[PDB]
Amino acid sequence: WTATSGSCKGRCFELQEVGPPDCRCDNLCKSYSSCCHDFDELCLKTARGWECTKDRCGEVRNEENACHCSEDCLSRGDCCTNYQVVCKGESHWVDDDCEEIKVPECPAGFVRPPLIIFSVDGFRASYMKKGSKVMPNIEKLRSCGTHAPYMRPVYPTKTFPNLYTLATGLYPESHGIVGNSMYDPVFDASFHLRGREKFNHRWWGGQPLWITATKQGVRAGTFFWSVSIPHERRILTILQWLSLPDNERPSVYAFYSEQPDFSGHKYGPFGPEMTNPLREIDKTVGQLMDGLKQLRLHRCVNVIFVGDHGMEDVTCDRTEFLSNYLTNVDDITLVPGTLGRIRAKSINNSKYDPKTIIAALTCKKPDQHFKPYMKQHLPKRLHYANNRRIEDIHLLVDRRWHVARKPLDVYKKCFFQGDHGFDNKVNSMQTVFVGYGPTFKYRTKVPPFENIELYNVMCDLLGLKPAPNNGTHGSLNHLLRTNTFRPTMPDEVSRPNYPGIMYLQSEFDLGCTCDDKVENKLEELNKRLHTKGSTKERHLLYGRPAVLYRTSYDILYHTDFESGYSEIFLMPLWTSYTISKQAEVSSIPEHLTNCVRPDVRVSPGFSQNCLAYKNDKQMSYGFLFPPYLSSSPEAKYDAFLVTNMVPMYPAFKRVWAYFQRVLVKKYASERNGVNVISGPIFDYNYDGLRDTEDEIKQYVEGSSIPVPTHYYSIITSCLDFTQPADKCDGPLSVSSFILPHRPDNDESCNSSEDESKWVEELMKMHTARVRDIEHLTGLDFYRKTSRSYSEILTLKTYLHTYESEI
Ligand SMILES: *[C@@H]1O[C@H](CO)[C@@H](O[C@@H]2O[C@H](CO)[C@@H](O[C@@H]3O[C@H](CO[C@H]4O[C@H](CO)[C@@H](O)[C@H](O[C@H]5O[C@H](CO)[C@@H](O)[C@H](O)[C@@H]5O[C@H]5O[C@H](CO)[C@@H](O)[C@H](O)[C@@H]5O)[C@@H]4O)[C@@H](O)[C@H](O[C@H]4O[C@H](CO)[C@@H](O)[C@H](O)[C@@H]4O[C@H]4O[C@H](CO)[C@@H](O)[C@H](O)[C@@H]4O)[C@@H]3O)[C@H](O)[C@H]2NC(C)=O)[C@H](O)[C@H]1NC(C)=O
Ligand SMILES: O=C(c1ccc2[nH]nnc2c1)N1C[C@@H]2[C@H](C1)[C@H]1CN(C(=O)c3ccc(C4CC4)c(OCC4CC4)n3)C[C@@H]21
Ligand SMILES: [Ca+2]
Ligand SMILES: [Cl-]
Ligand SMILES: [K+]
Ligand code: NA
Ligand SMILES: [Zn+2]
Repeated sequence: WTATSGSCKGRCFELQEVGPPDCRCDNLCKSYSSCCHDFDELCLKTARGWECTKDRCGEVRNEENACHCSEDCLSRGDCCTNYQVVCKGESHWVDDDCEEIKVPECPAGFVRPPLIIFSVDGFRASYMKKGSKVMPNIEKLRSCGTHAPYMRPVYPTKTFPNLYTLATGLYPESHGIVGNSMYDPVFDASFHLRGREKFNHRWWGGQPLWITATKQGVRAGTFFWSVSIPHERRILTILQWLSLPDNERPSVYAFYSEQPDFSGHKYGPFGPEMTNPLREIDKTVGQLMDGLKQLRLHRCVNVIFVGDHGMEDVTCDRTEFLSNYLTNVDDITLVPGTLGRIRAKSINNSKYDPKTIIAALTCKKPDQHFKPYMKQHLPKRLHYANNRRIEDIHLLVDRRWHVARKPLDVYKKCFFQGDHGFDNKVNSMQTVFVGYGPTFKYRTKVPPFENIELYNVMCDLLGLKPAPNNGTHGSLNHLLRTNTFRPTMPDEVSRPNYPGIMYLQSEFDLGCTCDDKVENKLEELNKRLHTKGSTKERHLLYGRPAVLYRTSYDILYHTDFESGYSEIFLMPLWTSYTISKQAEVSSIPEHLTNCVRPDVRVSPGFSQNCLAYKNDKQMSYGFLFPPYLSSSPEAKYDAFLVTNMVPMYPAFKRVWAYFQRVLVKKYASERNGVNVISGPIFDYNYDGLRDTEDEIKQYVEGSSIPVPTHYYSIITSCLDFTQPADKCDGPLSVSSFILPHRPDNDESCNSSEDESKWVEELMKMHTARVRDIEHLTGLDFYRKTSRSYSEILTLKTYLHTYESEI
């Protein structure tokens, strides 16, 4: 109940929220059905439209007008945005040459350049090029300010998850808005688009920019606008707030456009009907920049023009029906469309089985346009698992398709020709970023980056300390002229041991054998040099990774590779080796097929044993540094040390063997040498973070050998591929992956074929940032390079996506 009998007289678009039952006058009252009776009359004037005309100049102030062309309007803060153009001979902002903004040029009383966030729903990245003719205001911001070719959204590439990711710097799994539609089993409550539950605070985790600002004494405009408030009125309101007295004036503002998403759903991303919504957005931008110029703020305010996600061609005839796969179709609840999430219709049903649902959905039709995953098996780069609101069963839908439960859902729920929500590496889902103002750089293009990074930068723009988030603070410093945040490397927590030869062969009882008993100070001084690190500058190019947690581990040197060996997990945390373009691949000699060798530097008690592998009928083993890439027959023996071994399912060994035998050499050939860092990952609670030893759910049978959930590699070379990886003078180039360590290859529908038909496609799907691997391992890489730390942070956030040119 609201006793809506008060008045908005003098309170239009008030910044403090009045509590029930007094009536409201803020930009959200409509959406709560809580505005005072006179809100429309006083606060939503429309008379005479939004533009001054010649005849209105110098007019006598008529307070009924939507905006004003009277002489007093500049000082009252409420001229039409084109007032000075029509009545005072001025030019439109878009018509002025751009001139570098070297310092903020603000009116007296401004303590800091304000930030305006201009957010556009469904603004696909290629609109910047393809629509450039009809968007001159936006094209000016883009070419005069700082821009990226595109910005990567978060998964799912839906509206609320992405807007709230922009506001918080957090993955949806952490902020809690995990889709446009959700069920929370703990609340026993549902979040929907239409309806009131979505207004309850309990859905919204983390700490959005407006709250960060408020707690630190920086005032915020209210970010959200009722849909029926027209764009012109939104702009006029922001401009009025900017004329408030110093003590009352917010420093951060948000504008939101429902376009072009709204039309894109109806007409497809490039429908001929899309030109007009793009014109109209541009016109709104022009109105803002003209209004800023009138207020002498166009060289003071930082403006961010940012999208939430793109838009793909999607139609009713491209829908897959779960009723074509499942017999039990009425025992499930599906969240449908461009992604799928499945749960049981009823908790009172114990005949519900996720494993049989998954099997019934796996590789059932030749051209099948979705793939089922248990959420913990989704690509780690999606970070889409660690929330009770994300259903255990997930379907990744092919770009251009929908999944639905039954055909009746699609005709009794074609209309739409566009949609979004697909995998966040899909080109059609990419969106835009432009920054313009004194704090951004002048005429600068920066590489594509992820929307999770923006919250830190928005904090930097406003002098705020960001709340803990998933951005990597400093990785976007290269967007900024000043206000950079100067990050430092984290301190190493554990220092390694450097064990020498400490054990005799016969102290080991590991059940391992090797045919290695074949026998010269020329070559014997040499191998001692190798074991003390004589070739370490070749194989460890960026310094050893730092261990950022308390643990016990040993550095182990070898001719061809160096490792950080964990006495706790009984295997390396990392193995580092360099493969030059000229390197040669060899086979495992016949006599050495099953060879495993005790490491005389490492105690029996801190070693794996071969017997456990013999007895564990499911589990086999592989090696981190591959025997195939040994520099010589004698160096090959090192690759068979028990300290280079790691547990692998035979099914996974097919993937791993192909990567090590075929793909490493191919990368070295194409990139002019590569440095490789590989290792295990343990993330049994699927939280994106390194497991402690007490979290491991699986061991090699009869042993303390923990089974990794994933294996990673980080493959680095010189960005200037004319320089070899081991002699690079400048910036680096990286690609990485986090392969799920699975007992089957059900994920790959073509896995019955030769590895050359399916393995690389699997690896591509599991591409990762170095930063994702850092979180999963508690390691910190690239500690010793010639590069600046901010540049290294940018490199660590890089994702190699394998999509073609945008
Ligand atoms: C991306 O960035 C984010 C943000 O930095 C990273 O997330 C952080 O990770 C931390 C480690 O997992 C986590 O720290 C824990 O916080 C617990 C207190 O949590 C509350 O307070 C914070 C701070 O204000 C708040 O943000 C939290 O909000 C969560 O929950 C609410 C409601 O439940 C949601 O609205 C909100 O969206 C958010 O949800 C997300 O996080 C939670 C985990 O907290 C998930 O469960 C959700 O799915 C969702 O993803 C909370 O309101 C604190 O209690 C923890 O301490 C335990 O463990 C430590 C070990 O150091 C130990 O000292 C304690 O004893 C304690 O153990 C006890 O509890 C155990 C579990 O109940 C039990 O087993 C034991 O026996 C003990 O009784 C811990 O410090 C931090 O909260 C989140 N922050 C956020 C915002 O999510 C994220 O990791 C990054 N991702 C990547 C890949 O890097
Ligand atoms: O009709 C829709 C809609 C639109 C497109 C769709 N495609 N598929 N289904 C769809 C449903 N919607 C979603 C919401 C609401 C109603 C609109 C207004 N809005 C905010 O007002 C806001 C909501 C949430 C946030 C963030 C999450 C708090 C925000 O922040 C903007 C600043 C961060 C830049 N603004 C975002 C849109
Ligand atoms: Ca974990
Ligand atoms: Cl959703
Ligand atoms: K075995
Ligand atoms: Na398969
Ligand atoms: Zn949409």
